[PDB]
Amino acid sequence: PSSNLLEQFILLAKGTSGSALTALISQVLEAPGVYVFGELLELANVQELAEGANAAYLQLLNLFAYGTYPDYIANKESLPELSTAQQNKLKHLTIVSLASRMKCIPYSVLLKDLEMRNLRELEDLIIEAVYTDIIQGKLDQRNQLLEVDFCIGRDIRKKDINNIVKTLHEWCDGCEAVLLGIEQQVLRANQYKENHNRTQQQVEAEVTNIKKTL
Amino acid sequence: QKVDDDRKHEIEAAIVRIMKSRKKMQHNVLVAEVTQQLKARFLPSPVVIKKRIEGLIEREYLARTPEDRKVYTY
Amino acid sequence: SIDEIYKYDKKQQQEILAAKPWTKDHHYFKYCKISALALLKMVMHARSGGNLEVMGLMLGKVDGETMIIMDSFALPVEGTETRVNAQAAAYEYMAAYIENAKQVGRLENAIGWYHSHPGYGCWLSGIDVSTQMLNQQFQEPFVAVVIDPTRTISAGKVNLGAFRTYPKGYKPPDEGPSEYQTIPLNKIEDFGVHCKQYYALEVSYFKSSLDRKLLELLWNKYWVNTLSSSSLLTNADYTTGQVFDLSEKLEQSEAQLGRGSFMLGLETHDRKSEDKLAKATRDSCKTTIEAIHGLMSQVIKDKLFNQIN
Amino acid sequence: SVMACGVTGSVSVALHPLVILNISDHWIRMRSQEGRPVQVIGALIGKQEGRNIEVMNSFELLSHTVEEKIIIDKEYYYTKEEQFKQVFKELEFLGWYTTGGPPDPSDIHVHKQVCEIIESPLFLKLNPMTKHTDLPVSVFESVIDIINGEATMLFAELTYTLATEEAERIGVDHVARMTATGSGENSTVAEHLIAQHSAIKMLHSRVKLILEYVKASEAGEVPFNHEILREAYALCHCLPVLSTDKFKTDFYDQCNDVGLMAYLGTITKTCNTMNQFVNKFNVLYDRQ
Ligand SMILES: [Zn+2]
Repeated sequence: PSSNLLEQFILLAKGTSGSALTALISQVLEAPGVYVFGELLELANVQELAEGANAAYLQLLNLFAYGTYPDYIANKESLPELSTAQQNKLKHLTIVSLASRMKCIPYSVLLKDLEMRNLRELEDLIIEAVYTDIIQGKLDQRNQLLEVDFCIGRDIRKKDINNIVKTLHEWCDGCEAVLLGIEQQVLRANQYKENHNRTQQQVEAEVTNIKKTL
Repeated sequence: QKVDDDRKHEIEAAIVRIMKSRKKMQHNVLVAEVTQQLKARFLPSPVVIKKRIEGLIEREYLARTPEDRKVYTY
Repeated sequence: SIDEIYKYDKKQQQEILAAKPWTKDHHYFKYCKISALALLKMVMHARSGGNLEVMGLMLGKVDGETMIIMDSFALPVEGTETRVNAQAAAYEYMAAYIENAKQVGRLENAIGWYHSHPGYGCWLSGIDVSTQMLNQQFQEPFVAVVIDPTRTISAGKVNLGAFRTYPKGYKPPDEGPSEYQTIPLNKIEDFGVHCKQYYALEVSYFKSSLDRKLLELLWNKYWVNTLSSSSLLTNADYTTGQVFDLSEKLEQSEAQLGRGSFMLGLETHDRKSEDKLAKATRDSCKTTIEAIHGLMSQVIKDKLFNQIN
Repeated sequence: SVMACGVTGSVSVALHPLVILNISDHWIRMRSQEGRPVQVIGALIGKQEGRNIEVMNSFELLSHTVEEKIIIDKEYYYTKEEQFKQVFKELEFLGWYTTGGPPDPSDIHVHKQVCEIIESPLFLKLNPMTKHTDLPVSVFESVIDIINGEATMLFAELTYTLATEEAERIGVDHVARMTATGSGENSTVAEHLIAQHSAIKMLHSRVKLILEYVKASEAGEVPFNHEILREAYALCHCLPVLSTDKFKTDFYDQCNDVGLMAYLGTITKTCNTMNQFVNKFNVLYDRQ
C-alpha cells in the first residue's frame, strides 16, 4: 500500500502545501514502505518549497532521494532531527546503494559507512531490512561479508540520467560487438566448411581422373 | 475348497520366491523351472499356469505390459 | 542444392526396381537418410501416451546404396491389436492413404516399417527379424526402423536404429560392430540369439528445410532462454557411460589385435579391428564437440552478463 | 479489405509443432514438384472444449483450380475424415490452413466453402518467404460485417498460443540437437552461434526500448515513471554482476576441465588419422 499512499500524498500536494506539506513529508519519511521518493520530488510544490523560505525539510528530502547516511550525519545540524523510522529508512537506502554498487559487502564497509559501533546492531538492521522485502541476499559471518543477491534502486531525476544513458550506450555497444563477433565466427565456420568441401571434390576429381586413366 | 486355496497361494509364493532370486523368460523358459520346483507337489497344469501368469499384467511385479506381452516390469 | 532430394523421378525408381542391384550383394544398402518430418512423426507416434508399443509404415525411395525415408503414417489398431499383428483394418487404410497422396502430390511408395521399443533399446527381436525377412520377400528391399521414446528421456537423445536382415542360411562375412547396448534381463536373451541375423545401416539426416525450421522454432520460443546453467552435461552419467563404453571397446580391440598378430593371413580380423577403432574414435569426437559447444554458449553469455560494463 | 478492424479474438487457439511441420512439408514438396512456391491447402484437426480450441494435428486436402477458383475436393475431405475416424476419434475437424503472405481474394472463397462444411472453421496462413525473426503463422476467424449495406465475410486475427506436451518438447529438442549435427558435419557451431545470436538480439532489442524511453523521458513523456525508471536504473547497477575470487576460481576450473577434454578429443581424432595413415602406408610399400 506504499504506492497508493504515495499517490494520495502526490494528489494532496497538488493542493495544500507549506506547513502541511512538511507534515506530509515527515509522514512519508516515517511511514514504512516508501523506498522511492522520485515521485514526490517532481511535484511543482516541491519546487515551490525550493523557492520557499523553509528549506530544512526540502534538504532532508533531497538527501533521502540522492544522499546517504554519512551525508545526513554531516548535515545533522542543517536537517530536521530524524525519528527511528526515518533513520532506519535512510540506513536501508544507504545499504541499498552499497549493494547496488557492489554485491558482496564486507562488514567493515557496513560499520564505517553507517556509524555502526556494534556488529549485533548491524546484524539486526540487516535482517530487518531483508525481512521487509527490501534486499535479498546471504550473510557470511566467517568472512565478515554480506552477499546481496538483489536490491532495490534509488531515485533518478537530475544528474544520474546521463550516467544511465552512458551505461545503456555501453551495453548497446557491447551487445553489438558480440553480435558482430558471432557473425564473424559464423562466416569463419562457413569458410572452414567450404575449405573442407574444397578438399573434398579435389579427392573425387583426383579419383575420377585415375579411373579415366585406367 | 480351503486346501485348494492353500495350494493356489502356495504356488504363487513358490513362483515369486524363486523367480525373484532367478532371471526371466521371453515366451516359455520360466515355466520349466516352476514345473520342476512344483514337480514334487502335483501336476504342472501348463494351461492353468499359462492363463494365470498373464492375469497379473493389470498390475506390476514383473507383469508383461498390456500393449505387448513381452516387456515385464523389471 | 538442399531441396534436390525432394524431387521424385518415377522412371528412375522404376529403373532401379527393375535392376535390383541388392540381389547382387546382401550388404548393398548401407545408408539410411530420414527426413526431419518423418523422424519427428515417428518419434511423436512412438512417444504417443508415455511408453506405448506402436508401429507404422514409411514412405520413400532408394538412391544407390542409400534408403531414403520421406514420410511415415500409422494403421488402425482396434482393442490394441486384438487380432494377429498390429494391422486389423490395415490394407484399406494403407491403399486409401497411398492414392490420396498420389493425388495431393506424395508419389513416394512404401520403403519400410517402423516400430517402437519403449525402454529396451533399438534392436530387432525374433518377431521383427521374421517380419523384415518377409518384408525382404514381398516388397523386395524394405528397412526396419526402431525408436526408443523412454530412452529419448533417459539417454537424452537416442538414434532411430535402421536395420536389414540376412537371408536364411547366409553368414555375415566378418561384420562385427562390437556395439554395446543396455538390454533388460527379459529381453537380452532373445537379443543375443537373433542379433547376428541382421545388420545396422548408417542413419544420416540431409540438412534440408524441415530440420532447421524446428531448430529455429524451439530456440525462438522454449529454448530462447540459453541460461539453464549451461551444462546439463555436468551430470556425469551419460558422458561417463560413453567414456566407460569407449574404454571397453578399445580394450577388446587390443585383445583381439594382440591375438591376431600370431595368425599370419587373417584379412577379416584386420578390417574389423580397424573398423572398431574408427567407430570408437567418432563416438569420442561427437562427445567432444558436444561439450565444446556447451562451453562456447557458456563463455559468450557468461562473459557478457557479468562484466559487459 | 478482407481484414476486420477493431474485432478482438473470441476463442483461444492452441497450436502444436506437428501442424507447422506438416504445413512446411506440404509447401516444400509442392515447391519441388512445380518449381515456384505453389500455394498449398490442407485441413486442421484437434480437440475443442468450449471456447478453448487445441489444434493437435493437420493433414492435406485435394484442390483443383477451375474458372480461376480453388475448389476443395470436399468429397476427398470427407473420405479422409472417415479414414482418420479409424485411427483417431477424439480429434475433430477445426479448420483449414494455407501458405502465403497477406490474405488474397482466393482464400476467402476457400474459407467460405469450409464454413459451408462445418459450423465454425479456423483459418491459418503460413508465410514461408518471411524475413523477420517472428513466427510467420497467424490464425484468423470468420466474422460477418455489414460493408456498404452488404454482409461481407472478413478475417479477424486471433491471439493464438502454442501449446505443447513434455513428449513433444523432448522430441523437438532432440531434433534440434540433431540439426546441430551436420551431414558428415555440415554446420555444427553455425546453428549454435546463430542460436545465441537470436537470444542476444532479443535482449538487445529490449535494451533499445529502455534506452529510447529514457531519451524520450528526458525531453517529454512522463518525467518519472516511478518504480519503472527507478528499477531500470537498479538493473543497470546490477548489470556488473560482482565476481569474487571463488567464482573466477570455479569459472577457470570448468574451462580447464572441458578444455582438457577437448584436448583428449583432438588426440583421439589424431591417432585415428595416424592409424589410417599407418594402415595405408603398410600397403603402399611394406609387406607382411
Ligand atoms: Zn521390436
